[PDB]
Amino acid sequence: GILETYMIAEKITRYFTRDLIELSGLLESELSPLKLLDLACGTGVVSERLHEMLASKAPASWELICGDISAELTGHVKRKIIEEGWTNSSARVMDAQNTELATAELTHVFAALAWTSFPDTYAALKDSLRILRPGGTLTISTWQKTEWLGVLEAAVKTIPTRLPFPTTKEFMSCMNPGWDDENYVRGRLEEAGFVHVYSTTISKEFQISTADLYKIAAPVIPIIVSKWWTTEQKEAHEHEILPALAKHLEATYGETGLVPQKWTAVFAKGEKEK
Ligand SMILES: Nc1ncnc2c1ncn2[C@@H]1O[C@H](CSCC[C@H](N)C(=O)O)[C@@H](O)[C@H]1O
Repeated sequence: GILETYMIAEKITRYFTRDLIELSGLLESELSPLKLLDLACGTGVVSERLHEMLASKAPASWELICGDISAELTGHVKRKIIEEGWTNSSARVMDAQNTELATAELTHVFAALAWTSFPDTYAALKDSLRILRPGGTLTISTWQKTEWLGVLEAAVKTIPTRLPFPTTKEFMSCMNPGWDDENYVRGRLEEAGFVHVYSTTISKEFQISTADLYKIAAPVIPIIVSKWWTTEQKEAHEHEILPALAKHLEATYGETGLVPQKWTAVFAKGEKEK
């Protein structure tokens, strides 16, 4: 049912899929037959970009699997496969920590903005390592700075009480700390047995509508409140957050309705030996 909120999110994550595919080396791979996995695919933005960037290639030269833990999202990708006529693509519900795909028969695994969500991140790395063929590549990205958070911070400041609010580091570190750091990420892939691990940081500058920024912040408010507010603060003031965000958005960005944004993700790649 939280499919409607991923529809807003995918407007942003689309800006990060091309660098993921470029980083992976897929467009210059001599591995054959190409067998790709869009792991934790959400609404399938990586799969979208794969079919665009591979448009010149013989459609029989590659196949794609899309997997997500959610059945609503998988079903969305499955309807996309059918509507767009992706005959070489299939979608299935799967757990990234234990995919039940066959050992050593993928050439590339792509996992965009997902690894921080995995409760056992090492188990997901070993599984992806297992399902890759020798010489195959795992390519991932994770958020490091997402600038909607600061717009919400400013909104919360206008609330008539000094209320706690997390910094980017405190927020990003809520689950799986360290994945917002390119050096930590590289070490984790190296410790799992990937070789030729490379890590970097990539920013995108874009504009988002005030309305879209509201819809992004709304599902995250109860999470922020539960972890950084006392229960007394939650019960006295949570109902004030959304009204103040809307008020702050229009007063600050209402002339054009556009919010300039700069988000940064770490990207990383690792290879299975041989
Ligand atoms: N253990 C797990 N196995 C597979 N998918 C998982 C998972 N835990 C969370 N997810 C999925 O990970 C996604 C994170 S959002 C990232 C979505 C997409 N790759 C994009 O770029 O927009 C969500 O769709 C969620 O359903």
